[PDB]
Amino acid sequence: ARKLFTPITIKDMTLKNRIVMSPMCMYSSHEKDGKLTPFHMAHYISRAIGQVGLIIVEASAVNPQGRITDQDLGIWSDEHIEGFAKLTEQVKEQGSKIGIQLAHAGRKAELEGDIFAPSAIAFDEQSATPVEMSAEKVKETVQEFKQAAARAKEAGFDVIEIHAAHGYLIHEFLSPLSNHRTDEYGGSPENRYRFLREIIDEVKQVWDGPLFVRVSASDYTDKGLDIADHIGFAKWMKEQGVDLIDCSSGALVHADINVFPGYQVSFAEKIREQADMATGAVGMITDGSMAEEILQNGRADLIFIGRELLRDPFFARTAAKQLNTEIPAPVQYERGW
Amino acid sequence: ARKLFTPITIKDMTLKNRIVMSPMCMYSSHEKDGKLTPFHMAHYISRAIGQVGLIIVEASAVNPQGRITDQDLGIWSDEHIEGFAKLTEQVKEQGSKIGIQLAHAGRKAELEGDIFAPSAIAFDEQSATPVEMSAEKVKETVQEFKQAAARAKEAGFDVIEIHAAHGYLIHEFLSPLSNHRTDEYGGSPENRYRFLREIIDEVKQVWDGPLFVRVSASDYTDKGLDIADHIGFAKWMKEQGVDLIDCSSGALVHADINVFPGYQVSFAEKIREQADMATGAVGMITDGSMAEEILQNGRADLIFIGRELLRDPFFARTAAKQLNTEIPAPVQYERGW
Amino acid sequence: ARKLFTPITIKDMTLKNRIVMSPMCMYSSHEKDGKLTPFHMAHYISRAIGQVGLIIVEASAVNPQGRITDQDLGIWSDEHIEGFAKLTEQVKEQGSKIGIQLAHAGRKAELEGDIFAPSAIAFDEQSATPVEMSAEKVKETVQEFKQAAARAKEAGFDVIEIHAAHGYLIHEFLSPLSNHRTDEYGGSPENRYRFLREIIDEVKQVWDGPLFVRVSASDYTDKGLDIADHIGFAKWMKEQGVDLIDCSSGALVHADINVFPGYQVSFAEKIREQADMATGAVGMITDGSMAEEILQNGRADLIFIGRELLRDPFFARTAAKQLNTEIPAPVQYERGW
Amino acid sequence: ARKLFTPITIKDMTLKNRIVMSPMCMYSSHEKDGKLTPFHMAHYISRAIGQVGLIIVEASAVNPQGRITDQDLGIWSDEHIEGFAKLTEQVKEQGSKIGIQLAHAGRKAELEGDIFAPSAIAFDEQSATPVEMSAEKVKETVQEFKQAAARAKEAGFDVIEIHAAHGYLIHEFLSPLSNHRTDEYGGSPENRYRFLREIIDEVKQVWDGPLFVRVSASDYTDKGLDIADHIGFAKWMKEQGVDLIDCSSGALVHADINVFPGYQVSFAEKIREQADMATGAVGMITDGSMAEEILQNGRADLIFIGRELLRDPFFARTAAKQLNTEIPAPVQYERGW
Ligand SMILES: Cc1cc2nc3c(=O)[nH]c(=O)nc-3n(C[C@H](O)[C@H](O)[C@H](O)COP(=O)(O)O)c2cc1C
Ligand SMILES: Cc1cc2nc3c(=O)[nH]c(=O)nc-3n(C[C@H](O)[C@H](O)[C@H](O)COP(=O)(O)O)c2cc1C
Ligand SMILES: Cc1cc2nc3c(=O)[nH]c(=O)nc-3n(C[C@H](O)[C@H](O)[C@H](O)COP(=O)(O)O)c2cc1C
Ligand SMILES: Cc1cc2nc3c(=O)[nH]c(=O)nc-3n(C[C@H](O)[C@H](O)[C@H](O)COP(=O)(O)O)c2cc1C
Ligand SMILES: O=[N+]([O-])c1ccc(O)cc1
Ligand SMILES: O=[N+]([O-])c1ccc(O)cc1
Ligand SMILES: O=[N+]([O-])c1ccc(O)cc1
Ligand SMILES: O=[N+]([O-])c1ccc(O)cc1
Ligand SMILES: O=[N+]([O-])c1ccc(O)cc1
Ligand SMILES: O=[N+]([O-])c1ccc(O)cc1
Repeated sequence: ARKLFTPITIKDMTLKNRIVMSPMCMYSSHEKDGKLTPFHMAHYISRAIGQVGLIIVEASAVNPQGRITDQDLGIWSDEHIEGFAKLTEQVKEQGSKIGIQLAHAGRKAELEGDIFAPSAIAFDEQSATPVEMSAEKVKETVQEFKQAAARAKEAGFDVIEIHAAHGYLIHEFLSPLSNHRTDEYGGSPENRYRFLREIIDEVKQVWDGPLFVRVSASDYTDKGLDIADHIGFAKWMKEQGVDLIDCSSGALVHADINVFPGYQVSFAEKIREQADMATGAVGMITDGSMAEEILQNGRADLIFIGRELLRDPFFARTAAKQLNTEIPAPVQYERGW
Repeated sequence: ARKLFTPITIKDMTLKNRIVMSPMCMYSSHEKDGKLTPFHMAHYISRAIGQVGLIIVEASAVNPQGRITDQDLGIWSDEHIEGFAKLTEQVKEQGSKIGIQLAHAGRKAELEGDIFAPSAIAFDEQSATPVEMSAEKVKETVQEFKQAAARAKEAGFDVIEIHAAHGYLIHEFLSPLSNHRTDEYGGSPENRYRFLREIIDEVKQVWDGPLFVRVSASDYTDKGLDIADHIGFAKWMKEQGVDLIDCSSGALVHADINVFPGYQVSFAEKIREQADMATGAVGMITDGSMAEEILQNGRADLIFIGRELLRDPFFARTAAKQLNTEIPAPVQYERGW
Repeated sequence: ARKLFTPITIKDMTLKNRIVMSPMCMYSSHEKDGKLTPFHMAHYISRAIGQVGLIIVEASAVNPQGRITDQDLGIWSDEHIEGFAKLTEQVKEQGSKIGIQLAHAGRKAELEGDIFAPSAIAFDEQSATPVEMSAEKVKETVQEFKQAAARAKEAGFDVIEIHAAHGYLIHEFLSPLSNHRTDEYGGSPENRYRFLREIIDEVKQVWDGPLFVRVSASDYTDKGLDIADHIGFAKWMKEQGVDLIDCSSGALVHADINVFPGYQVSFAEKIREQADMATGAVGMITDGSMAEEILQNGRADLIFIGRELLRDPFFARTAAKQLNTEIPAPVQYERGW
Repeated sequence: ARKLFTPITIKDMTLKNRIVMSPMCMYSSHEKDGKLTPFHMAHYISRAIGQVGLIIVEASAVNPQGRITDQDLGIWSDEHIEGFAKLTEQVKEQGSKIGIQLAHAGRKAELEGDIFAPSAIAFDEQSATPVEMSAEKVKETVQEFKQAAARAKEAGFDVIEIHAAHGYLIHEFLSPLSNHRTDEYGGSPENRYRFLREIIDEVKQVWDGPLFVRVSASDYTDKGLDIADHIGFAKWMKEQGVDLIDCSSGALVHADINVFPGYQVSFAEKIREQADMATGAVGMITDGSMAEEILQNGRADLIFIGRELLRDPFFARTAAKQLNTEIPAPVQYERGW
C-alpha cells in the first residue's frame, strides 16, 4: 500500500496512516472557561469518522493567562478532564488516535491584565508589552505544563505535543530576538533551551507515552534563529526522549516569508537527516501526491494537514483516490465512499 | 447570484440555500432503544457546520415494531424527546434548519415477532409474511404518527417529513401491488390513499409548520403505480396542505431500474408542473452544475443530496466553487474556505 | 455502458459517441481569401485525436460578402476544395466524422462595401444598414448554398449543417423582427420560412447525406420568435428531410438572456418531443454527468460542446472518467490515457 | 508570478515558462522513411497552442539502423529537413520554443538486420544480440550525431538534446554493465564517457545554441551506475559546455524501481547542487503544485511533463488554475480559457 496509508508505531502507539490533523484553534469556548462545546465535539469527531490517523487538538492553555484569546480551550484545571475524557473516547471509538497541544501564548496572549514573556519586549507596535517572568514564575509555569500533562493522561490522550513554535512562550525563550534574560534562562543556546528542557523532563515524570514538540524552524530574520539552530535543539530533544519534531516556521515577529506548496519541507528533511529525529511536515500540502512524495523521498515521517482538512474533512478519502488506492471507510458510509 | 444559493421561504421557515441533506439511516442506535448516540450528533452537526440549508434526520420509527432494524432511531416514546432537543438546538446553532422523517417500515421491518402491512403479502422470498392490520390497528398507527409529530414539535424540529416511499408501510397502502384490502383502506385510489390522508390530517392537528411527504413516484412494475398515479396523489396532497413532495422512486418490490445522473428528476418536474406543487429532486445529483440546471429550468425547488454528502460533508463549498460563486463559511473556517 | 459513449447512426453515417465539437469561428484565414491555414489543421485534428465523435467546422461563407469577418473560412470558390479535402482526410483518419457549417452573415457581416439582408434594418446602433436583397439576389444566394454544398461533398465532408441561427442571413428571414418583406419571402410564417425551404431543397439536389440545421430557438424579445414558432419550423424541416436540429438561441438583436448550465436544453427537449425530430443540445454543458442526464432523460440525441473543448481538447476522456467508464484512446496515447 | 511561469534564458534562448513537453515517441512514421506526417504536426502544434514553454520532439534517429522501430522519426537525411522546417516554423508561430532529441537505439533497436552496441550483450532474453561496433563505426556514429545536429540547425530548432538515457546507444557505452570494450571507448569512467565526449565536441562545431543531455541517473542494479557516477559525468559535461541535464533513470536492463510522484527528483536536485548544472526534473509530475514546489525548493530548473500532457494537452492552463494564477491564452481561445 501507499506509504501515506502505511502504519507507524511510536512508543506503543500505532497510527493506521500518516495523515495528521494539524492543531487548529477554533476560538469556540464561549463560556470563557476553557471547556469543550458541542461544536468542538462535532468538529474533531467528524475527521475521525473521516479516517484521519491522528487528530491533534488545538492549542490548549496550561494557565488561563496563557490563552491566546478568552475563547481558547484550556487544560489548566481538573474540571477540564471530564470534557476531554468524553472527546478522547469518541474519537478513538471512530478509529483514530488523539493528541493534545499543550500551550502558553506568552507575549502574544490577547487578554486583559498582565501577560508574560521571558523579556519585556512587545510582539509588534499593536501589542501590549509583556511582564518579564520572575524565576519563580518560570518554574511555576514548568510545573503547569507537568500538571497539564497529568490531566491529559487521565483524560485519555494518546499523544502530547508541546507547543514551542509560532512566537508563543517557549519559542520566545528559544530565540535571541525575544529573550534578553540575564539569568539561567537566557544567553547561550543552552540557557535559552533550558525552559524547554525542564518542561520535557518534568512532563516525562508523569507521562511515558508519545511526546511531540512543534517548533518554528526559522525566524526568517537577521540575528534570529535559523535551521542550523533548530538542528542543534533537535539533537538535544532526541537525547531527552522526544519522539517527533513537528516542523513549522515563523511568527516570532513579522517577517517576509516566501510561501508556496511544501515551503517548510526542507526543515523537516534537514532535521530528520541531521538529528536522526522523526519529523512531521506541514505547510501548504493539499493533495495525496505531494504527501506521498514527501514520505517516499524520505523528507518526513508524518504529514500534517491543516487548511485542506477545513475544506475537506474527508481528505483521507480524496488522497486515496488521487493515489489510485483503497482504504477502509467508516462503516456507516460504506454505500457512499 | 446562483439559484442554488438563493434563500427560499416555506411557511414561517426560511432556508439560506436550496441544498438539502437527504434522510439516511445510520443504524447506530446500539442500545436498541431508538435513542441518539454521540456518533449521530457528530454526523449531523458536521453538515450544519458544512452549510447545508436543511438537514433531514433519518427514518425515525413511530412504533418500535415499525423500525427497519433494531438499530434505528425512534420517536415513539417521550423518552426520545430529550435527545432530539439537544440535536435540533445544535444543528440550528450552526446555521441550518432541521427536519425529521417519521416512518414505519411495515412489511420491510427486520424485527423478531409479528410485523404489519395492509395485506398479508411478503416483500420477497427472504421476508416474513406480515400480519394484515385490523382497521383498529391502522387507526392506532395513524395516532402514532400524530403522537410522533407532537414529540417532534416539542423537540424543536423545523420540518416534518412523512415517509410514504421505498416500499414501507404507507407506500404499501398506496400501491395495488401490495394493498388487496376490501375495507375503507383498500380498493379505489381514494381508499388506498386514505391512510396517508388521515396521517396528514391528524399530524396537522398538532403541527402547523412545513410538512413534506416523500414518495416513490414509480413502482417500475406492470400493474403498479406510475408517475400519472403520483401526479394524482400530489393534487390531493396539495389540497390537504402538504408543502413539498420529495420525489424518490422504487423499492416496493424488486424491479429493474435504469440509474444515471438525475434519473428521478422527471418525476419532480412533472409533479411540479401538473400538480402545482413544490418538489424536491433527488437521485445521483453530485455537483453544483446539475443542481443549478434543475432549479433554473424549473424542474424542482429543492435539491436533495444523499451519497455525495457522505463523500463530501462540505458539498456546499464544493458546489459554490464549481459555480464560480461565493458563500459564507462557518466563522471557524474562514481561513480555509 | 453510458449513453454518451454509445454509437448512433444517422443515414449512412455512424458516430462512435454522442459528443460533437460545436462550430466555432477561429478568425485565422489571414490571407483574407477564405482558405485554411496550418493553425486550422492542428486545431481541428487535435480534437479528432481527442476522440470527439463528430467535429463541425466553423461558419464557412457561401459568398465572400457573406463572411462575418475577412478572416473567416470560405467555401464560395472551387479553390477552397483542395484545402478542405486535406482536412477531412486527416480528421477521418484519426477516427472522427466531420461536418461543415454553411453560412452567410447577412446584416451582421463586418465587411467593407454593401452588405445584404431581407430588409434594410441594421443589427444595432454600431452597424451599417444592409441592402434589401432583390428577389433575384435571394435566388442567387440559394444557388450559392447549393454550390457550396456540392463543394463540401467533393471535399469529403460527412455532414452538412445549414447556419440558420445567431441573427445571420437565414435567421433574419425567419424572424418578423428583421423581415419586413412584402413579396414571396416575407409576411406569413410560411413565406418567412421560404428562403430556408429553398436552401434545403436545392442542397438536397446535390447532397443526400446527413443534413443538420442550427437554429436560434428564441429571440427572447417581444413580437419576436419563441419556442412555439420553432416547433412549427421543425415540423416543416422534418417533412423536408432534415435529420437533426442543432438548438441554440438568441443573437438576432440584443436581449437579456439568463445563462446557466443547460440553459438551452428545454428547446432541444421540446422540439424533440413535439416535432419528433432528433436534436442537438448545446449551451454551458461542461461535464459528462450533465451530458449523460440529457441523453438518458430523452432531452436530446447529440451533445454539442463548445467552450469546454477549447479548455480541454480531450473532454471525451475527462467525461469518461467522470462517468466511471472506459473508452478507446488514440493508439499513440495508450500509455497516458 | 509563480516560478513555474517565470522565464529563463539559456544561450540567447528565452523560455516563457518552465513547462517542457518531455520527448515521447509516437511510432507514427508509417512510410518507414522517418518523415513527419499530419498526425505529428497536430500532435506537437496543439501543445504549442496549449502554451507549453518548450516542446522537445521525440527520439529522432541519426542513422536508420538506430531507430527503435521502423515507424520512428529520423534526421539522418537532408530529405528530413523540409518537414522539420515546417514544424519548427508552426510551433514557434504559436508561441513556443522547440527542440529535438537526437538518438540511436543501440541494442534496443527493434529492426531487422544487424543492430549495434558497444559490446555484444543482449538487452534481455527476448532481444537479439547486437554486433560490437568497430572503432571505425563508433567514429562514424559520432559524425552522424554531428551531421544530424547540422540538419537540426538548418531546420530551425531552438534546442538540441542528446539522448544518453534509457538503455540506448550512448547509455550503453556509459555503463559497465553493458560496456566491456577493451579499446579507447571502454574501461575507466573516462573511456566509458569518451563516446559522449566526442559527440558533444563535434556537435559544438556546427551548433552553438542550447545543448541538453538526457541521462538515466541510475541503473538501480548492483555494479551498475548510480547517482554518484552521474554527478561525475555531469561535472565533465559542464566543462564541455552542456547547458542542462535532463534527469531520468533506468531502462539499461530490467530492474526493480519504486515508482511514485517525484521519484526521480532527488537525481535532479543532487546533480544541480553538486555539479552546479541546471537540471530538468521528470517522472510522475502531474500537477502545478508539485511543479512549483520542485522549482521553489531549488530541486530543478525546468519541469518536464510527459504522460500528463498526453491526458491534458493544455496542462499549462490547468496548472495555472491550480496555482491560482493567470497566464496568456492563445488568441483564438480567449473566450474559453
Ligand atoms: C484557523 C487556524 C488555526 C490554527 N491554530 C493552530 C494551533 O492551535 N496550533 C498550531 O501549532 N498551529 C495552528 N495553526 C497553524 C496550522 O496548524 C498549520 O501548521 C498551518 O496552517 C500550515 O498548514 P496548512 O497549509 O496545511 O494549513 C492554525 C491555522 C489556522 C488557519
Ligand atoms: C446508507 C443510506 C441510508 C438511507 N436511508 C434513508 C432513509 O432513512 N430515508 C429515505 O427516505 N431514504 C434513505 N436513503 C435514500 C437516500 O435518501 C437518497 O434518496 C438516495 O440515496 C438517492 O440519492 P443520492 O444519489 O443523492 O444518494 C438512504 C441511502 C443510503 C445510501
Ligand atoms: C470563439 C467562438 C466562436 C464561435 N463560432 C461559432 C460559429 O462559427 N458557428 C455557430 O453556430 N456557433 C458559434 N459559436 C457558438 C458555439 O458553437 C456554442 O453554440 C456556444 O458557445 C454555446 O456552447 P458552449 O457553452 O458549449 O460554448 C462560437 C463560440 C465561441 C466562444
Ligand atoms: C508513449 C511514450 C513515449 C516516450 N518516448 C520517449 C522518447 O522518445 N525519449 C525520451 O527520452 N523519453 C521518452 N519517454 C519517457 C518520457 O519522456 C518521460 O520521461 C517519462 O514518461 C516520465 O515522465 P511522466 O511521468 O511525466 O510521463 C516516453 C514515454 C511514453 C509513455
Ligand atoms: O489562530 N491562529 O491562527 C493560530 C493559533 C495558534 C497557532 O500556533 C498558530 C495560529
Ligand atoms: O457533535 N458531537 O459529536 C457531540 C455533541 C454533543 C455531545 O454531548 C457529544 C458529541
Ligand atoms: O438503509 N437504507 O438503505 C434505506 C433506509 C430507508 C429508506 O427510505 C431507503 C433506504
Ligand atoms: O497541424 N497540423 O495538423 C497540420 C499542419 C500542416 C499540414 O500540412 C497538415 C496538418
Ligand atoms: O465569433 N463568434 O463569436 C460567433 C460566430 C458565429 C456564430 O454563429 C456565433 C458566434
Ligand atoms: O516508446 N517508449 O516507451 C520510449 C521511447 C524512447 C525512450 O527513450 C523511452 C521510452
